[PDB]
Amino acid sequence: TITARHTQYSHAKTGGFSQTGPTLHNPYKDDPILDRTLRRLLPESEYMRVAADLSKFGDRITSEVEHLGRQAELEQPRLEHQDAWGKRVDKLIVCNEWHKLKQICAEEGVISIGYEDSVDPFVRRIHQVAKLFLFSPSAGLVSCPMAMTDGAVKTLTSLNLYGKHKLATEAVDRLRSRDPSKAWTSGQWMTEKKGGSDVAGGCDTYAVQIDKDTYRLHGYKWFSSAVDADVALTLARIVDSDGNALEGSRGLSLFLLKIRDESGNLNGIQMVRLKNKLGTKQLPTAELLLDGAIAERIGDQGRGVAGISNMLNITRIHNAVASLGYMRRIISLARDYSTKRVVFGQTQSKWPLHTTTLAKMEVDTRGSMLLLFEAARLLGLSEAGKSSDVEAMMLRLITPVLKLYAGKQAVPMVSEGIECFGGQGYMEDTGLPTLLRDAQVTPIWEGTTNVLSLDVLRVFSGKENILLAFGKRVEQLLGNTKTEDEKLKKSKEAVESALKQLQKLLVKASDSAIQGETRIDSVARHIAFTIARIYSGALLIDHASDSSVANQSDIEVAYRYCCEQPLIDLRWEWFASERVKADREIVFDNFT
Amino acid sequence: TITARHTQYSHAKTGGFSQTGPTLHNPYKDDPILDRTLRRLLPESEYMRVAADLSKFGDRITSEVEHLGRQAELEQPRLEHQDAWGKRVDKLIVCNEWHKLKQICAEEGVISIGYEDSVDPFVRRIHQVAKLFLFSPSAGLVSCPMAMTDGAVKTLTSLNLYGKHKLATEAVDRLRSRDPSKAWTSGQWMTEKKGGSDVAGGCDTYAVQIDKDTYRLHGYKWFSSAVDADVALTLARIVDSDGNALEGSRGLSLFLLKIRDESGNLNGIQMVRLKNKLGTKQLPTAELLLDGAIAERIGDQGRGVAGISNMLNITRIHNAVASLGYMRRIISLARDYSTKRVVFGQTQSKWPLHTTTLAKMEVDTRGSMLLLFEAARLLGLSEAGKSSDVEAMMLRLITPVLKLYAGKQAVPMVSEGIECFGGQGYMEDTGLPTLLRDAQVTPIWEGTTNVLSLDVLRVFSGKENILLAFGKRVEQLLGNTKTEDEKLKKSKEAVESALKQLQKLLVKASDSAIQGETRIDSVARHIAFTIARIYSGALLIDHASDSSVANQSDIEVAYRYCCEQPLIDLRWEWFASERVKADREIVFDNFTA
Amino acid sequence: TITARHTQYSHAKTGGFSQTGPTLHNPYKDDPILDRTLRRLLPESEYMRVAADLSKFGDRITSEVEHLGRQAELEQPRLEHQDAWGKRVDKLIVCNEWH
Ligand SMILES: CCCCCCCCCCC(=O)SCCNC(=O)CCNC(=O)[C@H](O)C(C)(C)COP(=O)(O)OP(=O)(O)OC[C@H]1O[C@@H](n2cnc3c(N)ncnc32)[C@H](O)[C@@H]1OP(=O)(O)O
Ligand SMILES: CCCCCCCCCCC(=O)SCCNC(=O)CCNC(=O)[C@H](O)C(C)(C)COP(=O)(O)OP(=O)(O)OC[C@H]1O[C@@H](n2cnc3c(N)ncnc32)[C@H](O)[C@@H]1OP(=O)(O)O
Ligand SMILES: Cc1cc2nc3c(=O)[nH]c(=O)nc-3n(C[C@H](O)[C@H](O)[C@H](O)COP(=O)(O)OP(=O)(O)OC[C@H]3O[C@@H](n4cnc5c(N)ncnc54)[C@H](O)[C@@H]3O)c2cc1C
Ligand SMILES: Cc1cc2nc3c(=O)[nH]c(=O)nc-3n(C[C@H](O)[C@H](O)[C@H](O)COP(=O)(O)OP(=O)(O)OC[C@H]3O[C@@H](n4cnc5c(N)ncnc54)[C@H](O)[C@@H]3O)c2cc1C
Repeated sequence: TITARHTQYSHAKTGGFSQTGPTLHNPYKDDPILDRTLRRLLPESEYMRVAADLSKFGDRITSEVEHLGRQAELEQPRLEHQDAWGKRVDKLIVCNEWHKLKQICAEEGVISIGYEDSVDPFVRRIHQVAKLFLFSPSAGLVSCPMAMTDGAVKTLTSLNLYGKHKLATEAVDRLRSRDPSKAWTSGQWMTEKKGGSDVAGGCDTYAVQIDKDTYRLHGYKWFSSAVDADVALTLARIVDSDGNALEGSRGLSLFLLKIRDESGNLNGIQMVRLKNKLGTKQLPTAELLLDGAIAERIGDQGRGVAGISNMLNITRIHNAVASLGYMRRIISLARDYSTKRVVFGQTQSKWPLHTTTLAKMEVDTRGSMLLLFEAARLLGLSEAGKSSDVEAMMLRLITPVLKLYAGKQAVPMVSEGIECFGGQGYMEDTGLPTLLRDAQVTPIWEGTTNVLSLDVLRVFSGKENILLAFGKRVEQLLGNTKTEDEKLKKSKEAVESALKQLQKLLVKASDSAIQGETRIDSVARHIAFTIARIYSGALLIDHASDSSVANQSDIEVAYRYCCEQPLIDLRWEWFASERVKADREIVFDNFT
Repeated sequence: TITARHTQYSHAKTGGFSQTGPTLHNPYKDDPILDRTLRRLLPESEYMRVAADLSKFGDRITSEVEHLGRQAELEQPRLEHQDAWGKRVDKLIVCNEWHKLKQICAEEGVISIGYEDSVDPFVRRIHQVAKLFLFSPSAGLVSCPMAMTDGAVKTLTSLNLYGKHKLATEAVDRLRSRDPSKAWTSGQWMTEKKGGSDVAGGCDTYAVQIDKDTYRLHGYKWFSSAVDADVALTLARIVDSDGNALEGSRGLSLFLLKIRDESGNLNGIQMVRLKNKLGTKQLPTAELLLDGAIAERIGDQGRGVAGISNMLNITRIHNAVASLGYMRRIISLARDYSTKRVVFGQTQSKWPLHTTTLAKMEVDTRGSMLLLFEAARLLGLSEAGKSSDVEAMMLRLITPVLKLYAGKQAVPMVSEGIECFGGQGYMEDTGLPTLLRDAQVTPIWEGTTNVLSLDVLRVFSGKENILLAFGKRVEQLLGNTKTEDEKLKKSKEAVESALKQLQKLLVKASDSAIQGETRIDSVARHIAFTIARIYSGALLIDHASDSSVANQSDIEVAYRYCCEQPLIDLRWEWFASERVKADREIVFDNFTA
Repeated sequence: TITARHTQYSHAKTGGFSQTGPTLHNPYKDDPILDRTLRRLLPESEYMRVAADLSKFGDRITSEVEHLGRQAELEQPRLEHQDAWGKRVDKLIVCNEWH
């Protein structure tokens, strides 16, 4: 008999402390302003229906969707070119959770709700955009195929193809389907190696006619996301009976195709590789080599850029939803964590420096959230056939302004947000860095900040009616100000003074006399930013001025937004042609 | 015989175009302001020696170091707890290129230059800081152990241990060695699960006396970077003969230890795991369980935090170097790409909106760069015993202001830079996203933005009149303004105005304290940023005013920095305690409690 | 207008041959001696019940189980000692197909 050795088997001791991490609360109920915004925008009976759907979905997010989106990051997509026996197969391997998320989008009507024929288009885009906002930061980038799917439905519908074109009619029905066994998603293959931003210049895919409006496509698609989708829209140059094609925009035609044939093989397509991306790693983005891909021409020949133009309001809107969802999500988690993390003897929530940093993030977020809902409201009105001329013009203006502004807010805000967790915010296993890496896609794809800033200029150039309409919309918003509150009065005076200074600069910039020494393109971003802030400020004031829903937070936020940061940051001397040569000397000093 | 089948074997055709990526040029030669700045700060003689070293190193960066740093990201460190036969070994597997980078740091005197006895201290810190600035964005995060190594040397020499204390003396000699076969690196183990910002409340490591000043450590280190290092400094609570210890800052003492013993075995340490990090993936960062780690107490008992202060400050300057390194790198790469990428029929570089966006990044980067070199200057003067009272105060003030400000500039600026490449900027296999992921460490470690803003306030709280001193420094810089250039006159009046307004605000805040309705802590970041911008502007003006080296871009940059952004953004009402209540109501609206 | 470039986009040609791999047949039906052996060992009555079960299972093997077993090799188990917040959890991660 021996001494027993049970004392020689002992788990490590590590002090017994471990920090509780942030909790994700139902994102409908927890959101500072979503429910109040919906209450103002929708009729009470619709509001009750919408809020009940959204609240229930918010519990699905916490109980199910968040975990699924996390798995889709943990088990990233792979591609196998060949099987084991020497046959080219292009096998895409995607986790089960990616598929489950797609199914959930169908069941929840993330597309459907936007087009439901029995609901007022006004109401349905507001409901839809709200639902998309709850989904996005938990979606594992299923948000991307939802965006392109909504885009596709919009494009095919606007081209008057429904009940006229067989493939387009099946696509619309299936893209809109709530049955997860039948529903489809769409991709959008526009970006090529020579350009993305510039498709008229960069697109080098050719379409050879097979029969009537059926063509075979030959080209190289440089970024093609959601290659597990069912159909795609793309652009190509039709080749004439002489073997020739046209350069530029008027050479481009729009096509619809199925990605895989009846037996699940790729339709004239090879996946050259999957991209290795900073973020959106959940999402399969491939390079595609098209060699004989069978596709149907849709819309008029030479008018493919106009054809895809139908989609820009709604794609721009989904991308802003995503920027805002990451901004809201980091704030939501950071404020929760602030109540559980003790530093210097009390929780972070109690240190005024901490709440000062978060309060400013909340102010800026709220602004752009209202801008988002203004865009949703305008889109719905346009789809109901109920827009005033001012509302139709604000739909064209707001979509690029919203996208670029929220896109440019997103990374610095998320970056600030992760720092609220200290070193933990930098740890991938927390899930927090995903928010930053994924938010960084938002100012880049579907147009960069600067490309969209130029689009804004184009919306209005030179024709002063867009700016006069913007002026009328702001005036409508400020007309409801509760000027008996000194903060809201000051806020309104600040918005008016910014809009007047904007209008004076743009009139002065358009003076025929000074075309030679003026470069409005140079200050495009400044111009777009100033629109965004004036518009968002006027919306915050209106919101705060509605006694039936506003609280004291709403007034203070309107005040801070309007009065504690510049609404306009734009000086006449920045328009000068000479300023450019000085910018170039700054940038290229000692360049080799 | 058959028809031959050569036509049936054929590579894919893919259109024939592909885009040329950006080129990294010699970063000393290609830098907009580094060489001009060294010409001004250094004596003419030292200038030549220093610039030849840096220029040569720049070719080493492009020819060798960059590729090495890239490799260290592609083959990240791994940890194996056990061998195959049931023995716990804690084997850290790091790529050959990580090791090669450390060797190059020794050979190149990235540490040594800062301490070389034959060279004037003011010169050598300028030289050292410039060299670190060239190294940092290609370093594969070898910059991190270089920071900690420099901080360790400073700490150990400041405590007057060199020539007295056995381990500290060996450590100093090895940490400074240019011999890659002998050189050492250090770590710094402060952060624990309960707190990193707050080590007084967070630290739960205990030190049990073995003999005289040698102790056994027992604790859990929650973040320990560069666990391939040879030594580390750490804090622990000394246990008295009754088995008790003191809570709070006053219970902490400083310790120096060897990470591995003479057999290469861990010294009472187990590596629990490696962190899985957003960036700095090149760097091995572990959690450490200390159970009987042998360590030597240094400095006075109870004054560990004060003892470790030189490490915090040196590492905070290195961290600013890294922030600025990422900012300059992205701008260098983006500007080169602009000459090669055609969009809408011409190169990005020809489009005014593209140059407006980059020009602003350049203006902001130059200001922080001059602040960095003013910190290097002030550090050198302090180490030479040549600091005026004002220069000593400005060293203590500038260190956290610089770190936190460049820190907070870095992610938005590198984000803007990656967008210049469009979708390609988001592709990991370009190397560009690394710059963003890595730059994101810089506002977090060695003190968050806010925590350092609070250190700025600790600076004002001792003390002597830090604000007066700051006003004196700014006026030195502004005297010799070339008021004869209209843009520089305007720039000067902008800085004076911002300084006068800050002084005024801070005077009101001291006056109102005892009422109990003022919370200067609430606005600590706004105060810190105003200091950064005032100081940076005045430096830019002084730089542009020097007609011996300044070019036209230097004047235009000073003007834009000073007159086209607010230098001060701070209002009296932000100090009020009633505003905190409003902040909470904004932040916690609908919070699920 | 330009010469079209469709001929410049073209999949690789690799000769046109590839070898067919082996086929897994119903392992009850395809086995050389299993069914003959069960016929001898089991009473005639039990034989029928047992062979129908096994034969049906054999089609389940070829249609379902084989692929599942293959997947369990392609996605091998993993162990995570700690969660992201310093708690020891010993989380075993096994593929859905194992379950
Ligand atoms: C975060 C997760 C979920 C949220 C989002 C998920 C998104 C998935 C990401 C997939 C992609 O990145 S797909 C690749 C997208 N590619 C782009 O976005 C390219 C960006 N470039 C531009 O926007 C350019 O400015 C172009 C393409 C519009 C320039 O084209 P053109 O060179 O043909 O320029 P034009 O000005 O000639 O435009 C041609 C026509 O198109 C019209 N058009 C152009 N833009 C618009 C618009 N926004 N609205 C209405 N119409 C528009 C324009 O009015 C004009 O019509 P007409 O004047 O002939 O009637
Ligand atoms: C990118 C490549 C570039 C390379 C950079 C690589 C970095 C490697 C990463 C490693 C880390 O993150 S290591 C852990 C970093 N941890 C921190 O930075 C700590 C953050 N927290 C603080 O700074 C806090 O303010 C405290 C820890 C220093 C709080 O300490 P206490 O609670 O003891 O606060 P006290 O104010 O009582 O400080 C105690 C004494 O220490 C003094 N002290 C505190 N801070 C300083 C300082 N910065 N300089 C001089 N003295 C200082 C203070 O004046 C005082 O002196 P006396 O009045 O007693 O004489
Ligand atoms: C993760 C990911 C997935 C994607 N998936 C898809 C997809 O499924 N389908 C698809 O079609 N595309 C996709 N894209 C591509 C995306 O739409 C392009 O990256 C984007 O349109 C930018 O184009 P580019 O990459 O060609 O950038 P470029 O145009 O080469 O470079 C952009 C830079 O050039 C500047 N620039 C461009 N034009 C001008 C101008 N006129 N004036 C001043 N500056 C200008 C921009 O401002 C920016 O600084 C994806 C991209 C990413 C990152
Ligand atoms: C890659 C990486 C490597 C690291 N390597 C090392 C290493 O080798 N050695 C080491 O010692 N440390 C290391 N760290 C840790 C680092 O120093 C800490 O993460 C950092 O100091 C923040 O402390 P924390 O993580 O405890 O965050 P916390 O202090 O828990 O939280 C930070 C947040 O709390 C706020 N906060 C804290 N105090 C206050 C206050 N008084 N008032 C208002 N707000 C406050 C901050 O502003 C920020 O918003 C590393 C970190 C990382 C990310």
